[PDB]
Amino acid sequence: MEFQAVVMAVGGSSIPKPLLPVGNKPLIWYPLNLLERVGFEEVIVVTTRDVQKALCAEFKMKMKPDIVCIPDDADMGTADSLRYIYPKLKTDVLVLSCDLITDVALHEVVDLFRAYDASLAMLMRKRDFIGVDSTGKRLLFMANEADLDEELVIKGSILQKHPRIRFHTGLVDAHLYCLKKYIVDFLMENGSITSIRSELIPYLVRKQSASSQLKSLDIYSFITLNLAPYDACWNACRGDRWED
Amino acid sequence: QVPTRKDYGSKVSLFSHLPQYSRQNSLTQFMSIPSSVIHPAMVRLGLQYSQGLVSGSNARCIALLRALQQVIQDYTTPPNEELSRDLVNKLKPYMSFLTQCRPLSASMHNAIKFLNKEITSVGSSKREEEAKSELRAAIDRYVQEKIVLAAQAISRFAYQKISNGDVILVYGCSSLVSRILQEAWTEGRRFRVVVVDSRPWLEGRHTLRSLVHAGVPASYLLIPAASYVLPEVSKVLLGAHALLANGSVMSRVGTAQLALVARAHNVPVLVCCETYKFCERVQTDAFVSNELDDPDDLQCKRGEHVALANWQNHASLRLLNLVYDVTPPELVDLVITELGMIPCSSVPVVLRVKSSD
Amino acid sequence: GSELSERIESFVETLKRGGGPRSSEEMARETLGLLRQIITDHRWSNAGELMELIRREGRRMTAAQPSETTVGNMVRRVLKIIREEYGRLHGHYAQLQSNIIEAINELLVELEGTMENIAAQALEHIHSNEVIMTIGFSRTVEAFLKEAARKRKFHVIVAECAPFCQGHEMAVNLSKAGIETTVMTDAAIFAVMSRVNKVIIGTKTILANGALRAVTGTHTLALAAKHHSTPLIVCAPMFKLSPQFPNEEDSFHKFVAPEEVLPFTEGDILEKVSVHCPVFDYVPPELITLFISNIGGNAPSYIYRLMSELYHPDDHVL
Amino acid sequence: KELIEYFKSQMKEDPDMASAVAAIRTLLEFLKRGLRANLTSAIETLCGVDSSVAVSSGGELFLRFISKIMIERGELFLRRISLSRNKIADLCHTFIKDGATILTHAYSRVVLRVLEAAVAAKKRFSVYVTESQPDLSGKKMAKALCHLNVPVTVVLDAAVGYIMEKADLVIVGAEGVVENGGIINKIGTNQMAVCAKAQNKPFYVVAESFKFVRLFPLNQQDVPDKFKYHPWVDYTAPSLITLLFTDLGVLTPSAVSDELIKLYL
Amino acid sequence: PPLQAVLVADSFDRRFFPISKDQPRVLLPLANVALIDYTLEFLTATGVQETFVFCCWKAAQIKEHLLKSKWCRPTSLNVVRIITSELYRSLGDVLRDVDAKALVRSDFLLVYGDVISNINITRALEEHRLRRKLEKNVSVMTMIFKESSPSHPTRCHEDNVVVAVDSTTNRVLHFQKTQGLRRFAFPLSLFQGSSDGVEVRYDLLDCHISICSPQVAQLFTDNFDYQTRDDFVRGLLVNNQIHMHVTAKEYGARVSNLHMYSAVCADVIRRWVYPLTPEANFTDSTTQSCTHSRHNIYRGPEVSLGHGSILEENVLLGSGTVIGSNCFITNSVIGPGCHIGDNVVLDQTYLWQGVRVAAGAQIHQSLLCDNAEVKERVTLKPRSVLTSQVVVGPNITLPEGSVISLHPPDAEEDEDDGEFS
Repeated sequence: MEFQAVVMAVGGSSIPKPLLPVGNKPLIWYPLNLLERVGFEEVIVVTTRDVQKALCAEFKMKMKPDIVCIPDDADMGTADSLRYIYPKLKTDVLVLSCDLITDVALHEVVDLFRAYDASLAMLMRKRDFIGVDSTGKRLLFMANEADLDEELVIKGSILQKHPRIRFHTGLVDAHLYCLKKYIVDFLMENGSITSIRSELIPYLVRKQSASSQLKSLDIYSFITLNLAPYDACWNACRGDRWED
Repeated sequence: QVPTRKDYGSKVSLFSHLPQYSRQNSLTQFMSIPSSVIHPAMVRLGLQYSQGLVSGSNARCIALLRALQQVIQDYTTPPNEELSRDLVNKLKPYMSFLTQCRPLSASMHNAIKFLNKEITSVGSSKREEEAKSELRAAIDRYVQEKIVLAAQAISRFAYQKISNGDVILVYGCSSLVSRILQEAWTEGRRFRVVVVDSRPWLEGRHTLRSLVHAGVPASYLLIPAASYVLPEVSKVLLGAHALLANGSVMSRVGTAQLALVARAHNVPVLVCCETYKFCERVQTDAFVSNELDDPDDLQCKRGEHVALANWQNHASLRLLNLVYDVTPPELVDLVITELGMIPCSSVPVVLRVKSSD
Repeated sequence: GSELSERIESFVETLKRGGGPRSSEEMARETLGLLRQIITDHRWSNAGELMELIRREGRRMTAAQPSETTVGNMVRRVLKIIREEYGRLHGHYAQLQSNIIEAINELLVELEGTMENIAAQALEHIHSNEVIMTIGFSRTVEAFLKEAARKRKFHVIVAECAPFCQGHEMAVNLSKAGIETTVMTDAAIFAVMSRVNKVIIGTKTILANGALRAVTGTHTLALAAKHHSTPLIVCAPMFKLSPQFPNEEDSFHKFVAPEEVLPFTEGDILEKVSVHCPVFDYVPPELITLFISNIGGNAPSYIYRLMSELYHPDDHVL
Repeated sequence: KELIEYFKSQMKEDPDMASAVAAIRTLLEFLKRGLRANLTSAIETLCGVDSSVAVSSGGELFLRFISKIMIERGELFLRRISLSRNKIADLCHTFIKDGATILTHAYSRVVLRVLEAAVAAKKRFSVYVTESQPDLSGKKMAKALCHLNVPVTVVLDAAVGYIMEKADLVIVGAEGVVENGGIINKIGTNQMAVCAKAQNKPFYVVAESFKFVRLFPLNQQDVPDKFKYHPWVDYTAPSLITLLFTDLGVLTPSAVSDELIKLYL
Repeated sequence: PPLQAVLVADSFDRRFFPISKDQPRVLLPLANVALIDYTLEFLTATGVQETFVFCCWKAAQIKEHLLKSKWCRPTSLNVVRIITSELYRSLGDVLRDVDAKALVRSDFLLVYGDVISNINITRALEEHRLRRKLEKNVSVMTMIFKESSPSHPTRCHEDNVVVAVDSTTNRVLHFQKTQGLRRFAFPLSLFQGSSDGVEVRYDLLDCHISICSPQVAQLFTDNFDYQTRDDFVRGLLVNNQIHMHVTAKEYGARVSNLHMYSAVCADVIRRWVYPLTPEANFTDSTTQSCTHSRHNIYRGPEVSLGHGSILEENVLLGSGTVIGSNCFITNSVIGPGCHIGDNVVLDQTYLWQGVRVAAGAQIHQSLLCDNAEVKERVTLKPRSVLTSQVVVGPNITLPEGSVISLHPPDAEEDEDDGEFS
């Protein structure tokens, strides 16, 4: 068992994500298809309760051969869902969500996780400014414009160890993650962090006790420009698209 | 199941029997994300072999033995079956997958041979976890002594040869020769090193950084400047990847060439190789068994006029970058092992006295 | 006067800065043009005054680029031509000048058909299904190969000269003609030398011993070819033949910037390293089997006779 | 110093006796008097007189072979060293053809033993002896071979390239053999081996088993300075050497390294 | 059109004290060649037909130096124009004196008088002309840089600069110096101004060969407070756009302090600024020809190396240099006409013309100026400076930071002797 994939059921004002978002077919069947094509004989599914505990009837219609469904609370996040199923996971966690229309062959982000011995591997596709290396595999800086009083600040040591950093603007997170065991161990030891999208910024590779294994941990990201993922920001190419 | 990777490009007519792949595509495009047929540590090892992240001859063996420890730790015993047969039958597709990723070095071949000999000699009365602990302790003792004690012995045996005031020439990237140079500089020898590098790997920059960080005065140049500087060079250190039955030196492709030019300038060459990297296999040329690198690696950017960009459209154009060659045994003087200073003709002697005979 | 000194200064700074022009035959044609332009627009009473003038104008071109011996030994050939004209008229103002004009015109007629004669006699050295190995980039050797492949089917190993990969252009220009070429590096020379049947290389300057300088790494190819006993074919014209002895004068090799070997973005280790990039090398005459010029094939034990027939011993200092 | 006195008494009483044999006999005589091993260690730390390679080589091999059976161990070791030379002659003298032209370096009892074993087997041959003059010892070799009733010619030192084309084989006794198959000998061995290799003549080395030293010189300077002293000592490459003639058999130069790996210094 | 250039022969930053108060900074020799000759050689190797030399402070010495050079000959392709005025005291004052006199026509080269480079500007020139023909004269400046390293010994912290650029149309968005700043704040309007793919660049060595237009001179005329170039580029990027060219195989840098001086002279001796090598004799003088040996050993005419002298790495010896016996010189530059004693060492030092070194001296990483003299048993520590014939007394060990001159207030001593003050 190399991975144990977890499907999240939260959001994050256009349309409701778990049940109502049916573009051409049911939305929840596609991440279970992503799992059940390339292996994943063991599936655990988190159910939504922000729709007043009604998404379990929509999640029990995919008819996968092996599923683990859990009840959850209404006000809850991704990191609290990771802390809920912590004593029943024993290996790497590969996080998905319900509203996921992914045409990307997901073996390449797993290759980025495996080949460099990464602690985290995520998938994005062209608000959030992602500073990536000149190779295009290792992201170095990420922040939003809401929590930054000054516009954006960059340490000098990451300019010394990486002289050029490629920044992107129009990227969106596809929420296809690959977590190592000590990442969720640090999530258990620090229970103040919720909404794992907001956990990607305090990753602590740079100069600072929050690491378990210069000598540091590696985090990668793959930017796609061919296989169309789900997007609802501009919605110009999302409405005039085809679903195969 | 594990398929075969497609051969990339137009092969050399002399190298049609040897496979030539590309680092752009991977074999794990049609494999499961929870690795079931191949062990996950083994597919991690194949990914860090195929992408070129582990290039040293000792680093491949160390990462191989660590992945084998991860496989034996994640091993279970089926009913009415022996470990000493089932582990043999299961480790063979793992090494086949690793071979299809990248061709194996002879150090890794002897590691596979030693591990197969050890797991063959496991008694039937031993338990599951007890035999797992025996195999992990045997792998730990093996990598411990036959990396670091042999490295310290070869470092002392080369420290007692290098004098004061001489100049030393090196080629390629090898941790053993670099450790010899570092432990010779720290213990009191005052020398400078001429580093010879070659295209397209350019792995001389690694030992160049390792010699500048150690405080050694360094000189950096390539294959054509070696003919210019060998009248000033008095000593050549080399890093061997395999030693054969006739005394040949399998190393990087610029080794026998450099040894011939050094003998033409009367400069004695010195290879540094540990005894597990030997071979009962023998070859006399670089044509019957060799590794084929990327044909898209020979191209470079000299201005804005890259000529080998669209090399596949030319039907009469061939691209070749050899990895290994052999030396004739009359060109290489030293063979520095942990047993002492031996010539090239003593390699099957050391094979005999270390093969329980 | 003004245009004369202007074009002389332009040619001197062109040889000081870089390689201008790119072809050595084009530079030889510009050398003969410079010499006929400097003799047609000047005044002299004795021929020795013109000899001293050509010596004084050639010292500056020699000190401009000492690795470019083509302008120097072409000036020396023109000096011997004017000396032979003064000798045949000694045993004189306009007749000697017209003799110099027709002799330098005949020298251009002989120089335009050098590679043509090399390609004409190219057929008597290449057989079918043959493995050829070359180094660097030269128009003479690729013209040799593309004429020899008009009736014969064979193979060429285009080994790159790699301070800067110029042999890729030779490999592409041959593969456009269909010579069934193969591209490798400098580190696979002795590794492939056990399958190489002949070595066909060019050169930059033929020395007085029969020695030659060429694109760098070819001394290694000559040593590997002497080890594997293959004959070396040097397709070289008769204006790269110079009386400069190897150990007589300094500045043999031409050194360039170390950027092409080790780049500027390497880091802090560039302070404590010494990176030298010789783009040429020395090849002794005993490592050479045959020279191919436009008048016929000659031995390395025969370069001194061409030295006596083309050069005068009182001009070797220049 | 009684050890040097016993060494001089054992070496000067017989001028046809080697030095390393007398050194190992001095070590055994100290082992006759634990305290015997301490006295042997004291005299082998005190025997720094002879600058020959064979003396220190036999001392090191006896120091390994010693490590109440030490006296009998040295006894049969000296028995093997004393009976070595007859096996040397009997294994080496079978290669000399009739009417051959012998080339010989300076005086040593080993080449004299193999030439008297060769004339003992009814063979006729002429011997060219290089004079080898930092001191006139090749003249002493020619005098000791003229008493043997064999045709000998005193050859000038700078004529080994002159007479190489007529001497069909080159048999030279060495005084020290390094591990790869090369030899340490008197200074005129290197030029003779190079002229024999350029003239394709077989260069034979006739030395015993106690001269197996664990050294590896690459150049003419890499031999130790305590054995050099106008040098007295050169080095011959093992590629310049055809065969060796030890008491373990007629050996290729790659067999000395096998014996020293099996012996472990 | 003919290619012009504005040559600022006076850097108004006060850095070479008390070095510059005896001879100006464009006349300081790296290896027997003043910096003005390197700058004129780079400008005539670019293709510039006419330059404008602006000498203000010690302008008579600069004029007397460069009139006898090659670039004032009638056979020279690059004719120079000497313009001297004691009124201007700033870079923007130089460029508005260019705009007032109507000197340049179109697409001139803004360059300082101490720039060491071999970059072909003609690719940047044709890219700049193509952008001006496409965007119709809104391409204002093209800042040329070089690919470099963050830990490279040439670029210093007073010259390390970080910029954020548009990675598609190679134009500069942000400009700030890294002096004294461990963190760097980048504004948000940078990403909204250019959205074609943005990327920060820290590996750029500022060669200060930013080619520009006469509209730059118009903008310097319109704003009086634009003193120099960094104020101009920050005032234009805070408000007409400035582009960028990147050089990957050709060197370019100018001197700012003694660290920059030592680094760029070590780059000259190690042949990083080829074709401008000291043996090619680019400035036609009879007393600057050198012979290139192995390991970058340069030897001039009539040096006569003594017995036991060791020259191992990166040495240059001027014409008339007298070296004694048993010396050990490496990574050093020796001027013409020097007197070197016995049993001395020179490690990464720079000794100019006319010096005299006695026996037993220990000089390391120092700068000995013209007509200097050092006595016996004197041990110089690294970064020690002595200018214009300072005599340092015997048996005196100078400290690490010790700048000594005949001028009292700028140095640690005065016109008295070095033995007793």
